[PDB]
Amino acid sequence: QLTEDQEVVLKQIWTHLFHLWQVPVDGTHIFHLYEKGKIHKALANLDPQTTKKQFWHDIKNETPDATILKFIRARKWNADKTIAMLGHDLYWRKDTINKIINGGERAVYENNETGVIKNLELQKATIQGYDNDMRPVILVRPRLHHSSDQTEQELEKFSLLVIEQSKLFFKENYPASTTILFDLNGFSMSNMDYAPVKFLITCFEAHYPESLGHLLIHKAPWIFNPIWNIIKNWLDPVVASKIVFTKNIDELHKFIQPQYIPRYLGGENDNDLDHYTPPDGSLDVHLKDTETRAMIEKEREELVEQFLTVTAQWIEHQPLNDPAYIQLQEKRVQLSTALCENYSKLDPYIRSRSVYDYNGSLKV
Repeated sequence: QLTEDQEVVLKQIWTHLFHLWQVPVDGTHIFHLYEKGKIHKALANLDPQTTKKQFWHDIKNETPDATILKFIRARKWNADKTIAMLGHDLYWRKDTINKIINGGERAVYENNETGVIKNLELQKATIQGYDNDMRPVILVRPRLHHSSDQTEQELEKFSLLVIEQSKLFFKENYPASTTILFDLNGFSMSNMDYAPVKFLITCFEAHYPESLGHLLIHKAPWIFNPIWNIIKNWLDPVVASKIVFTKNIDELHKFIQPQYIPRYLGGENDNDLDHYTPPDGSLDVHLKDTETRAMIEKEREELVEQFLTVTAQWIEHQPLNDPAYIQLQEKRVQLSTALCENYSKLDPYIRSRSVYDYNGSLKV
């Protein structure tokens, strides 16, 4: 639950986005020297109409407020630094990421993206279940990593597909973050590629704020000690404080239940980590249903329109805590619930099914 002071910051961020998008709003009462209608320097070179549409297509299974609050909390409730971070994210993201997740593995395979395919087939990073708090778990096995198997751009695209798949596993009323299990058993100098580590730190700290729950480094060999003594100094202190070194199955149980821990680590998850089954396309039957997709997209446009105008009313309303303000706050919750429900309706019509849709682990 947001305090009064925190709700002011939330309203300020929406106001900046609204001025960029040319959504009518007056933020005078809740303010950077605020000048009504002027676009924040962090946003001054984004296209109003393009970014307005792109933002709402990236919105899938998380509420609009929750999406923004991850940037706000990352920047410690500083509105000017939050809006800078959001602006850089919108410039970087555009429609690239939405295309990756909607295209899924099938698009990668159809386009002969050899390096991305190799990483999928190696199961170098896979979603293996849920942690004790219902966060998705990504199992990463660096012993499978060789610089020669992919370009850096291909490794980047692969990593982004994986994190976007993990977001689809987020459970309502549970932490919207991911637990990472880096299994270091078998790590060798053959695997010592610092380029991807610098990219993951740099790019994921900037573009997936407040997305990390626990980062487990499991059975690190002695040869990893001098490598960790380099890498650790590159980390944001908050990210560093989420890292735990585990040595055995009992230590993993503090974070993940046995049904989800792979059998080879001492768990009961018998997923085949040695042979990959790419999506065969049999669940993509609805992608061709233009008529139904168009209906759901029009319902979405109407919900977004109402969310925008109600949020603008809520930004301006004075005083707080009267019956009309309560009703506005509740209407924003109801519209957010409806947008989430609408995304669940839309998903089969726009996103090609991942391996996790076929194996029963993912239900959106």
